[PDB]
Amino acid sequence: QAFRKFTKSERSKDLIKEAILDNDFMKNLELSQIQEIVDCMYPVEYGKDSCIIKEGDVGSLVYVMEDGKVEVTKEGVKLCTMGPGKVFGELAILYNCTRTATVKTLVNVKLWAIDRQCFQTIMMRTGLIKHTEYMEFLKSVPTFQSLPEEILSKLADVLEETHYENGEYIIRQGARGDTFFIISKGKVNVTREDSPNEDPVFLRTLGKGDWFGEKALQGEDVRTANVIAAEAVTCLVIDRDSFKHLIGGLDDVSNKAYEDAEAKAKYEAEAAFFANLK
Amino acid sequence: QAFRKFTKSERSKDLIKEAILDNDFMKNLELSQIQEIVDCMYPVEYGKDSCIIKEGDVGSLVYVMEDGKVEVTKEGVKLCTMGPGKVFGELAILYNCTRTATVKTLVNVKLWAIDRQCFQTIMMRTGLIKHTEYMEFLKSVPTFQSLPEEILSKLADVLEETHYENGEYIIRQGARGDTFFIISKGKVNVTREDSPNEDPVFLRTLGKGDWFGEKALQGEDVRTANVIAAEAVTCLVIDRDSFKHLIGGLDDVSNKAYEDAEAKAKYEAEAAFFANLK
Ligand SMILES: Nc1ncnc2c1ncn2[C@@H]1O[C@@H]2COP(=O)(O)O[C@H]2[C@H]1O
Ligand SMILES: Nc1ncnc2c1ncn2[C@@H]1O[C@@H]2COP(=O)(O)O[C@H]2[C@H]1O
Repeated sequence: QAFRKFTKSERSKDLIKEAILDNDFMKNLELSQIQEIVDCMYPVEYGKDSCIIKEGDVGSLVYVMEDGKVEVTKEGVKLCTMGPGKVFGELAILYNCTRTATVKTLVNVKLWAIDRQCFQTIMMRTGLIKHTEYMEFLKSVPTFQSLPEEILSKLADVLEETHYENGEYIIRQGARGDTFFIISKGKVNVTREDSPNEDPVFLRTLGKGDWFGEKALQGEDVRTANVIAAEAVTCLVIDRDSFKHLIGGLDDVSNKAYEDAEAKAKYEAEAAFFANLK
Repeated sequence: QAFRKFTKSERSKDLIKEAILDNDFMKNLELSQIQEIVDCMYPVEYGKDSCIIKEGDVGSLVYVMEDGKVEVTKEGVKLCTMGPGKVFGELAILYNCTRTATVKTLVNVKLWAIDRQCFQTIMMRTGLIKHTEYMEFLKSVPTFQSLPEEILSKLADVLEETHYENGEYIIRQGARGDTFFIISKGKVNVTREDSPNEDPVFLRTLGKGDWFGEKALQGEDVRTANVIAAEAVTCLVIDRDSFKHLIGGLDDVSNKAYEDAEAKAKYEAEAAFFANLK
């Protein structure tokens, strides 16, 4: 399914969009999401001296002022007035829907609104978009393309995107590591120092699609070589424990697979029975 | 189940017994079973020359007379009388057919009754009772005591109790067996015909708790030795195909099958990951 779009003027569309990009909470949303919210919102008007949001209320609507002026007050304390181009009523959505302040109108106003559902949903599409971009990325790299679909997709739901600047060491020869890295952007150099005062030896170079620190996923072990960024570098990463988890979460028994075990079992039970006798 | 006890006169309580002991379908019940029957029976004094059961009726009650006389007529043809004893009306309940005869009284009677359900239950209690006995018996033999509870209980639902007499061949060498025997009473001698026209060689004696003929459960076609009862013998018996059917449906076998399956899945998945790197 999908949501009911309310076709509006480009003027209003642009306005709604600026107000969002100007809101502490929503300025982070992905374009696709912002355009969605922009299309979901419908017009709402309130007369002068009308209470729109009352603190304590359990609310669902998020608004965008288009015209008029409102006044925000909390526990009786006037906080500010707001005019066109401002978002309000978005905060309750991340406090279990309990309004944190009162919003009364000073003149007749014209708002653009969206309900809790269209809102909470749209917001939710954040993890989905990530998974997509990640999946898209993983499937562009030969090695990870070959991986079965269950892990590849479950890997994409927990991976974190950490960053590095030219010159920073990502991992060092001799450290107690537990993080696996997949280069999504940049390039790095791997070096290892022979043993004593032997200047660091250059081993290989990795870049987009390459990876390193695999061993950390297979129990406690010290790194065999250093890995330093050789320019701006981005890495999708996952720590050992989280991995062990992902793996121990591959709840995917195949139809025929359960059948074969369904068989293996019977055989054993019978043989086990006769065993117990003589 | 827990039913109601219509406490009658000690005279009457000891009156029904005889009537029950006189029935082909009830002269086998356990002391307890009878006790109950006598207990849930309730007084149903009827009028003189009154009717009770009509051929074609759908049964629901079973009775035993106490102080009356009736005519178990039928096609109008007085097919006999019946005094304060003989149990009647049971036949319809057991075959669930339709009243066969058409009883009618001959004077102010004083018969007793019990509904289709209290009777139905008490009767079938023979099954649960034997299960228990069988269950108890197996648990008192170490080699079967160690078996899981599901197997012992399924086993008690199918095992049959059979008897032989001093000197009888239970198993004859070279025959085709389909049964496995567990000795619950007596002793047996196991001999083996070594070569033709030769004195069968003694192998061993088995007693309460021991067992013989397991091979048959594995499909062995021909028995390799004679098994002669050395005195009165009672055995619990089960046939190959019933055994194999039993085993194959154990819930403790499917649960251990799925787990073994989900564990291979998690393993296979991990190795697939590290096999993909290099
Ligand atoms: N200073 C402020 N304190 C609290 N809420 C404010 C303030 N300025 C604007 N608001 C808005 O007022 C809204 C009242 O309801 P919400 O808690 O849903 O969301 C709140 C914000 O969007
Ligand atoms: N000779 C008889 N033939 C048939 N039923 C009889 C006879 N004598 C007694 N009865 C009882 O009368 C009952 C009539 O109905 P039912 O078939 O339920 O069960 C029958 C027996 O319990």
